[PDB]
Amino acid sequence: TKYALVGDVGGTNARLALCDIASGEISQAKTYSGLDYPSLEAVIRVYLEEHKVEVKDGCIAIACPITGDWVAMTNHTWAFSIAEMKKNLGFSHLEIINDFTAVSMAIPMLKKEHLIQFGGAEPVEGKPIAVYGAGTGLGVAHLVHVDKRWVSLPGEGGHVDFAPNSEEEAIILEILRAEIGHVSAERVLSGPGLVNLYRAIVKADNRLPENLKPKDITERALADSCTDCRRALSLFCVIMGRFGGNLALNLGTFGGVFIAGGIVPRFLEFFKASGFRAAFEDKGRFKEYVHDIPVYLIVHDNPGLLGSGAHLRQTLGHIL
Amino acid sequence: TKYALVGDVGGTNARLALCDIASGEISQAKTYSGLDYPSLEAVIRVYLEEHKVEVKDGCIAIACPITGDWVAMTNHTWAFSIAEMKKNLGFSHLEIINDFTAVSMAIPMLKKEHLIQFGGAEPVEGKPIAVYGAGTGLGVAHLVHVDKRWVSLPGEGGHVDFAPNSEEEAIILEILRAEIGHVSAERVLSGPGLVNLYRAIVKADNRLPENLKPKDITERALADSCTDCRRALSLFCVIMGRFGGNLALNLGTFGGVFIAGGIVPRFLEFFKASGFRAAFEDKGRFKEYVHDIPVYLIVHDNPGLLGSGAHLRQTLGHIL
Repeated sequence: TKYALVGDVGGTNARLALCDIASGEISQAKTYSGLDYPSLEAVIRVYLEEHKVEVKDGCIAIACPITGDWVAMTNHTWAFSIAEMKKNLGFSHLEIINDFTAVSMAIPMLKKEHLIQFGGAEPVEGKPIAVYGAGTGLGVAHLVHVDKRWVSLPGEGGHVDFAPNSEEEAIILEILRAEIGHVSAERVLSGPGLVNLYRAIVKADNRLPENLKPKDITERALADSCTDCRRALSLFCVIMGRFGGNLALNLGTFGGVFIAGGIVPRFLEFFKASGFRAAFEDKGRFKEYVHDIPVYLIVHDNPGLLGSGAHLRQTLGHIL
Repeated sequence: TKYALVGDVGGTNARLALCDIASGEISQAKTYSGLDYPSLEAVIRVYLEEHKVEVKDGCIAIACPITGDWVAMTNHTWAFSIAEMKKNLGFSHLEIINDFTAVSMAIPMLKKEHLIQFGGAEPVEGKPIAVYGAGTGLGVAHLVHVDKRWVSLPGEGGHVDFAPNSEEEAIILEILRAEIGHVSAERVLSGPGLVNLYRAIVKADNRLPENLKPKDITERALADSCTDCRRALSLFCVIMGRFGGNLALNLGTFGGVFIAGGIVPRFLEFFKASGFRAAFEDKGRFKEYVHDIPVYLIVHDNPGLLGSGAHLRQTLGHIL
């Protein structure tokens, strides 16, 4: 006894692993470069050649929208049919889920070492949660507990309208509106978003922005070498907090609000010093509704693999 | 036991009725004036004697947060203990729920004649639902279908940041921010929200407002007798559309987006003629995500009583 395949595929890397069906324990994690292989199926075939456990069931998390049978990646060239791959492999069950789904399903098996708290009291148990993360884009998922079942609630919530909170942010909205049409939260809360803030900040003060990259905004802000970059990073943290407070109000998320890494781990200290938590509770007479809600950065390394395990196991009739 | 008792209690009136347990049909509705009675219990006994009926179960919708055994009614001499009342009546089940929650629970009982559609295709059955409603305040709730049960997910999503999408709207944002601090969606989408919009529009045009009431705003927008009021109402309709579309993205709400009637039915023709649906779909590349998602205005006469019935019938083990 007795293993299923799990997988966390994102950008150009494909990390695969084994999930113990009885326990949900993940082992034998291996990461392949998606640039070396023509498909996900041809990484799984290598992975499964080199472990010699009979696997029948698999759940792979992939950082792209999962709708029908056809899966097309966002930042890599892979695209495949779920049913074909399932048939081509030995497989009885083949679940393909979005990465934020896998992450939200990891959450109830995370322990306190897997979490860094930012304000709030303790979670109320069995109560709804929100996960978001600013990375390549802005992902959001929710999780609710209904009669022993953990039910994930996927969505495209990083694409809701950007909600400015001052004259400055408002000038940034309109600057972005004039280039790009509708301005979503993701336009400002992601890697490419941190660059949008930078450019908009410089354009509002009537200078010309350099062609900077997200790493350069971070690094020049963490250095204090550029006051445009420190303001970009600084507003990002505020915007991020406000947005997380809206998730919390919206779904009554007293189980807690979680941040999946993305770009934040790379500026933890600045993030901890930032106005994030004040922004989270900056809700007028509803400051009290969210005042005690915990926010956690998740710092577990493979919540994706964990979550796929949980999802699969729950699919196969297990109780998590 | 053929009937259960349902109710819908606000600040001045208590409405009571019988819910047929086999079918969920509501009947023999009657409204009582709160000033005429010392307690909800006393209004209940009256109703049951006048109708010469016996029940062992009840569900009452109340216009307050339900967070404990104690129901902190305004009509403060009416505040009561749920356990106390259940025991005083001889009930086997007494459910007490928030009124806006009850409206959300009506939705699976609603017939096409109770609904006015505003764009989109047919609902995907069993997929999530968002509901929101601009009355005295802005209510928001969601529903998810799990294990043949509709589960309601309450929150305070009316109190999230107002998301302006133009310079005119950002100006209204800042005018409001200068008067109170945090400007929520409710501050703009509700009856008082209309007065706020009108005041801010007048100020933005360097003029002085009158002390107008919510009903003056709608009245004069309808009659085309005030450009400020007309503009106030036009912006409400678009902002209402943008807001629903954000709910739809955020929880993947392919079951439908529903608007509870508070103020809208009073300007139904104005609303139909407005930019509502275009603003719901105005989400840049995620237009195609929400294009097929139907919006409906609920026009049932007593969706609180119907939703109270539905909640109770699921609590008793029925599938709606």
